[PDB]
Amino acid sequence: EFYGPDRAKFLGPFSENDTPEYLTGEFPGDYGWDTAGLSADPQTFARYREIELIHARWALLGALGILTPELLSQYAGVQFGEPVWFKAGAQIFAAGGLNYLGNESLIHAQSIIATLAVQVVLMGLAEAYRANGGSEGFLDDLDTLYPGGAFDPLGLADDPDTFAELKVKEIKNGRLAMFSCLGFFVQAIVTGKGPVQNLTDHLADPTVNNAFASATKFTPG
Amino acid sequence: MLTLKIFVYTVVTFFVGLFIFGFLSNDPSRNPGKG
Amino acid sequence: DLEKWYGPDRKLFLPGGLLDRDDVPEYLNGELAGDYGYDPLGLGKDEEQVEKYRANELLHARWAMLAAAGIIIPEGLQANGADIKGGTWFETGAEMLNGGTLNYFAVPFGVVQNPLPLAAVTLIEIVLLGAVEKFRVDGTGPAGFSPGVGKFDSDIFDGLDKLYPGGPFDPLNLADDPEVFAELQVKEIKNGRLAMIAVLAFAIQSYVTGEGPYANITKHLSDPFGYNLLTVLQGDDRVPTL
Amino acid sequence: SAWYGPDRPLFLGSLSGEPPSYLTGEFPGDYGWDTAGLSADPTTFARYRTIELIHARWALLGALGIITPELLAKNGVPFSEDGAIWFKAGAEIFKEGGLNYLGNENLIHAQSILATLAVQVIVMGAAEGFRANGEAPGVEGLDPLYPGGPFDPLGLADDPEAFAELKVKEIKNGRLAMFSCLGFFVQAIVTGKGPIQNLQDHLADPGVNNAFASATKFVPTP
Amino acid sequence: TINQFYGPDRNKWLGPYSTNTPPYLTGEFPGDYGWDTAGLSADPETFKRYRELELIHARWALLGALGMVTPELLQDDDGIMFGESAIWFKAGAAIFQEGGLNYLGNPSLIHAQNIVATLAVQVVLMGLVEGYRVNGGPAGEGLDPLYPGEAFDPLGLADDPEAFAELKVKEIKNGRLAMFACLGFFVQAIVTGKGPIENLTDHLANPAENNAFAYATKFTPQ
Amino acid sequence: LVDDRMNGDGTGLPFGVNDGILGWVIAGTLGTIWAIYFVSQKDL
Amino acid sequence: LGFGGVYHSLIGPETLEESYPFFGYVWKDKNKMTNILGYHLIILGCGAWLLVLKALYFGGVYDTWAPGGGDVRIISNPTTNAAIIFGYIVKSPFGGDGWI
Ligand code: CHL
Ligand code: CHL
Ligand code: CHL
Ligand code: CLA
Ligand code: CLA
Ligand SMILES: CCCCCCCCCCCCCCCCCC(=O)OC[C@H](CO)OC(=O)CCCCCCCCCCCCCCCCC
Ligand SMILES: CC1=C[C@H](O)CC(C)(C)[C@H]1/C=C/C(C)=C/C=C/C(C)=C/C=C/C=C(C)/C=C/C=C(C)/C=C/C1=C(C)C[C@H](O)CC1(C)C
Ligand SMILES: CC1=C[C@H](O)CC(C)(C)[C@H]1/C=C/C(C)=C/C=C/C(C)=C/C=C/C=C(C)/C=C/C=C(C)/C=C/C1=C(C)C[C@H](O)CC1(C)C
Ligand SMILES: CC1=C[C@H](O)CC(C)(C)[C@H]1/C=C/C(C)=C/C=C/C(C)=C/C=C/C=C(C)/C=C/C=C(C)/C=C/C1=C(C)C[C@H](O)CC1(C)C
Repeated sequence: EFYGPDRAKFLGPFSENDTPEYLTGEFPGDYGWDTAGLSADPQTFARYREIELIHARWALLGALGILTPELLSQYAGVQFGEPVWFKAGAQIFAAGGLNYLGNESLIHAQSIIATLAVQVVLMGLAEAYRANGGSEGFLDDLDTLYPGGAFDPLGLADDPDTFAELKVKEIKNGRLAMFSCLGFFVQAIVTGKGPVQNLTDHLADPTVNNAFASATKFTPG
Repeated sequence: MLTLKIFVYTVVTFFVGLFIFGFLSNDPSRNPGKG
Repeated sequence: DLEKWYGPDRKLFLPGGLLDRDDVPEYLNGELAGDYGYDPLGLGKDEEQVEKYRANELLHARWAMLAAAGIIIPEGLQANGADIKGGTWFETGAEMLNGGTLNYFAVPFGVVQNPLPLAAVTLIEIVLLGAVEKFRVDGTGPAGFSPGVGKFDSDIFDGLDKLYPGGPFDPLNLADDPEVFAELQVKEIKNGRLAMIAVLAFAIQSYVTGEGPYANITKHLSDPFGYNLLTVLQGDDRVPTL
Repeated sequence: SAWYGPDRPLFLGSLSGEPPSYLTGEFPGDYGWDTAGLSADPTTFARYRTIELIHARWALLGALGIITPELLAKNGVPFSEDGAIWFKAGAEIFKEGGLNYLGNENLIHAQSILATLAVQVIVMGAAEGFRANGEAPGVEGLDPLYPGGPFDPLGLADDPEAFAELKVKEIKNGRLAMFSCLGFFVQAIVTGKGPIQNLQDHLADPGVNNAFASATKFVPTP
Repeated sequence: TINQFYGPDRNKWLGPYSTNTPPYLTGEFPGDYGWDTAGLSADPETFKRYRELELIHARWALLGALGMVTPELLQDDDGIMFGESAIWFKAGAAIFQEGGLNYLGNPSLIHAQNIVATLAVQVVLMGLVEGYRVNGGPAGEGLDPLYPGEAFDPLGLADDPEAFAELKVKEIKNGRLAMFACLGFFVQAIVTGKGPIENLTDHLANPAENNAFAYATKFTPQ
Repeated sequence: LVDDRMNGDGTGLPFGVNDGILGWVIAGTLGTIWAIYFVSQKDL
Repeated sequence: LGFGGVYHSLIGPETLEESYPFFGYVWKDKNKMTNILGYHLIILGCGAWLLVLKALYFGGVYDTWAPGGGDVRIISNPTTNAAIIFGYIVKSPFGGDGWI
């Protein structure tokens, strides 16, 4: 179960026989899905898994940030500049500006250049510290992928027997978040509407209103 | 008269194909002598 | 490769069935580049006179190549649309007689108005050409900085071979191998003979037709029967034979 | 013509040079064409080889399925308005007539895209799971990439030399078909017509009906 | 010095925050700033072939980056020298104009009209050049595939070893800068529809709003 | 018109075909004979 | 040509391979026979393109179909349609079509 040769795999019984020999299952989130063979060398497998984990956490942030303003605008009644996620960047160009809760007393930003500059400098320092794994005494230790100290204030990083279990949970729902955010990206281009907006239009009539109705919009002319 | 033309065209094409591929099929080698 | 142009079994100016192998003069034994055994008149005399005339032939060959390029290219540019002002070769000197000056077209960023007058051009040409022709006989050159060798001194032309000085005159190398060097020597002398024939043709065609060789070739390709030696020698036309 | 061994034909001819060391010509279609270098590891090479062969076979099927119906419509088969051209064939199901096979109303006549997609998902998922596992009910253990058996009923692959030559034929036909399939994909979005229609338009006057007629189509506009 | 960009304590892609350099990325090759986050150059043969095609891309990008802006830099006040084809992404249509593709606007230079013939000449010449590059030809057969330097470098320079290495990293850094510039040229052409030099002039006219954020809403799926 | 004719004579029809079925049966017959000859060449 | 033919018939080389391998040939050398065939095919192609050049640029060829009773007509835009040319080569040889 999720570890060892009797672990869960990406094709069930169909993945029983043909499994790559370097997919041992020691590493979390192992379902044996390397049918394209990009990770034969375990150093590039380590690299690919750290990019995979960083993308999983980033898409967890993304998927929680796509749904929250639009769900608050429709199912909670609060007003925003735009609850549409792919139109939420241009609201800083409006006369009112960008408000955190629709109120001009919160954030109220009007300088896209200044907010880009502060975002670049803060995240450059943060990502350079993450890639370096700390230096000069402070945080000059750990495994630079699952740090723990100064990043786990709730104390859940201990008890390794269940720590690996919710690590597998983290990778699984991070993969779900990456899939959901890819769905958000594709739905933005095709439908041109917000995700839970398309969900609400789907609940009105699932027979007609689906992805196949808009499948004819990209035909060449 | 169209199906008559189809039948005749098929017959002529068949016999011409037999001619061409039979002469392609190692025709100089069918000799009693050497070579 | 090399046997086709050197040795007893080489390409002669007449084939084997039209010229016997012992009919070649004894001083042409396939040791020089471009040896075709072509000497019907008693001008070669002996091997040392042949070697002495080889210098004249090679200098005239290189000058004829530079010539043929200098006649064909600017006239073609002038006829095709470049602002040359004197691209035709037998009249390019008349554009500087009183106060005019030739525009230089250095492709592709061409069209530049040169400000040197005829007197200054002639003086600098005589000075530079006398200097280089005196350096050629003496084999001495003061300065350096050629791409063949970085900043060569003056004591490098001494000990070299005249009429074929390697080193500073060979920036691209590709001549240290003796076999390809000999093959390229044959290529050079054949191209030079072709250029000599071409420039004599340019002069004779200019005297006959009154126009440049580029105009000659363009009008001939436009109408070969309507423009050739037969047409230009005839005049205007003839009464039709009915 | 000696497609194997060290003296096999290469991807560039006499100007190719020395092929990579791991490309020994053992496998079919080995011309040494690995100028990126995504087959240094033998395991990655095997995975990319089976990926390439699966792509090849799917592309043979796809290329034939693109070419056939437009020729049939041009040859009298009543494909109504847009079922002739492949990138509108999927649009046939949202009408009232549905997918009428060969223009016959009582042939197929399908309108539930959800149900046909569903049955395709279960059927093809079972097929790919059996293929990936290498074991199926009634099928013993054998070569996953080149099974034969029930997949080669004629059994004309028994001879080893003929099998190797036919393997080279299969991979070269596959590469040609998948080159043609990417040609169809690019040609559809650029021109907007079928491949046979593009061939017919090109054969009318190849001087102007070429790929350079649509070179100015996708130019950006301020 | 050389130890600043070849030793173990060389400058990297993160400055003082780059202690996690991969172990196979030591400092033997030009450039080599430790930027291998993806880890896909782990195989030494793959890394070598990547570096070869990277330097090929670098030289091509240097030529392209210097060549896209040269006609726009030489463009006059109104455009007798170059018509609509002064811009790089619409320069190809210069072959289709009535006069023809002149080099600097005059009929005496180039003046080509057959795009098919010039593409055939390009294909033949470039195929011969690439075959000679990967195999060897009139220039040299057993030379270094990345740094031949006997016929393409006749001006000395690459004779002193430390100087050759220093100009090598100069070459790879200028090539990477030109690649970044060429990618910027492509993306600017996609979103603005104007030349890079005129984009620079509009940005210098008023940098408060003439930025990429002026075109951030262009690709909004309405 | 009192009678029906194909009227395919003249007009420079390629190989004399006036319908696509004639070209198709010609190509099919040639392909069948070629396939038999190819798979049965060299006396097997 | 008569001088050349008489020369090779009388005092020319008897056989060509021992002295001129480019012109020497045996009847069983299929590569050499195809080389000679290719040389002659290139020559014939140049000969046909000579008439093409005359009709297109040298202001020749007499069109009997020109209005007024024919005239020497320089030909502009010849019909190079492959379907048209192959249609002439595959049409019937009888009265309605006339083949070629
Ligand atoms: C390899 C499979 C595959 C491909 C390439 C396509 C392609 C297409 N389908 Mg489609 N389908 C495919 C499978 C299936 N379709 C359907 C059901 C439908 C319907 C119901 C409709 C389409 C339509 C369309 C077209 C949309 C117009 C467009 O974007 O044109 C421009 C794009 C192209 C010309 C080519 C784009 C693809 C090319 C770049 C391939 C790239 C690689 C692949 C994406 C790899 C992944 C493939 C996987 C997901 C199967 C389009 C050409 C619609 C249509 O015809 O509208 C007029 C439509 O109504 N499809 C089913 C369920 C039975 C499929 C099952 O496998
Ligand atoms: C001290 C801190 C320091 C930091 C934080 C960085 C950071 C960086 N260096 Mg760097 N360096 C630093 C010091 C130094 N560097 C160098 C020398 C170099 C070189 C030579 C190179 C770098 C490069 C890089 C970059 C590599 C990663 C990347 O491309 O990410 C991607 C960046 C991001 C994800 C940032 C976020 C961007 C986002 C906010 C922009 C907007 C996004 C869009 C709106 C989305 C649109 C989506 C759709 C709609 C299209 C990166 C931003 C490389 C590079 O890429 O150069 C250009 C490189 O080649 N550095 C030296 C000299 C020794 C340094 C000395 O201190
Ligand atoms: C790296 C080479 C290369 C590139 C980038 C281009 C790009 C372009 N050419 Mg082009 N060409 C190139 C080579 C050649 N062209 C021509 C002949 C012509 C003609 C005759 C015309 C063009 C035109 C065009 C433009 C079409 C409009 C457009 O938005 O297109 C799409 C552009 C983009 C989406 C921008 C991003 C480009 C990026 C995708 C390309 C780089 C990656 C590629 C996938 C690499 C492909 C393989 C390589 C080998 C080319 C375009 C910018 C037309 C034009 O200017 O119309 C106004 C036109 O009429 N080209 C020849 C033959 C001599 C080439 C030979 O190599
Ligand atoms: C600024 C970019 C740049 C730099 C720094 C270098 C540097 C170097 N190159 Mg390189 N090269 C470049 C671009 C560059 N190259 C481009 C774009 C191409 C494709 C044409 C090449 C193709 C190339 C080959 C084939 C070879 C080299 C070699 C070398 C090495 C020694 C010879 C040399 O050129 O010294 C540099 C000397 C200079 C004076 C710098 C050049 C400055 C130029 C001349 C300014 C003018 C640019 C001009 C307007 C562009 C027109 C293009 C046209 C000339 C083709 C050296 C480390 C040789 C080698 O590998 O060594 C063994 C070698 O074999 N290069
Ligand atoms: C079918 C034509 C033909 C062919 C294949 C040959 C072949 C040969 N001839 Mg020969 N010859 C020919 C016609 C031909 N000749 C004619 C018409 C003449 C009369 C001028 C001669 C006179 C001739 C002599 C005197 C000798 C040869 C010799 C030779 C042999 C040596 C190689 C050589 O080319 O010598 C050289 C031949 C020439 C340089 C003739 C000039 C050819 C120029 C380059 C014209 C190029 C042709 C061009 C496409 C135009 C075609 C005509 C056009 C109007 C249709 C060789 C096997 C030699 C020999 O027999 O060895 C013992 C030799 O002594 N030939
Ligand atoms: C109306 C249009 C008028 C114009 C069209 C006219 C088309 C004429 C094309 C004939 C040219 C083929 C030359 C082969 C001659 C014999 C070669 C051989 O000795 O061949 C033998 C050789 C032995 O080595 O083998 C080989 O090299 C194989 C090479 C032969 C190529 C095979 C042909 C393609 C096969 C397609 C089959 C058609 C299948 C049936 C279609 C059914 C449709 C309903
Ligand atoms: C495994 C395997 C194996 C085989 O064999 C091979 C292969 C195929 C390779 C494979 C697979 C793979 C895959 C699946 C991939 C995918 C991925 C993804 C999708 C990602 C995403 C990923 C994603 C991501 C990151 C995302 C992110 C997001 C974000 C940030 C967002 C943000 C935001 C928000 C909040 C909101 C607002 O309003 C806007 C913004 C601001 C914008
Ligand atoms: C080798 C190498 C090496 C070097 O070094 C580097 C590199 C460059 C990387 C390389 C190369 C690569 C390549 C070339 C690739 C390509 C690919 C492809 C083309 C694919 C396609 C592929 C393609 C494919 C599959 C296709 C398929 C198709 C299909 C299915 C179709 C289908 C269909 C049909 C029937 C019809 C209808 O109506 C519609 C549909 C339904 C739609
Ligand atoms: C390192 C690393 C590590 C990690 O870990 C991972 C990863 C991410 C993979 C990485 C990174 C990478 C990158 C950054 C990449 C990029 C690249 C590029 C940009 C290229 C370009 C590249 C670019 C290029 C070549 C370009 C080229 C250009 C050209 C030819 C041009 C041409 C032209 C000209 C002159 C002008 C005219 O009028 C037009 C034309 C004709 C068009």
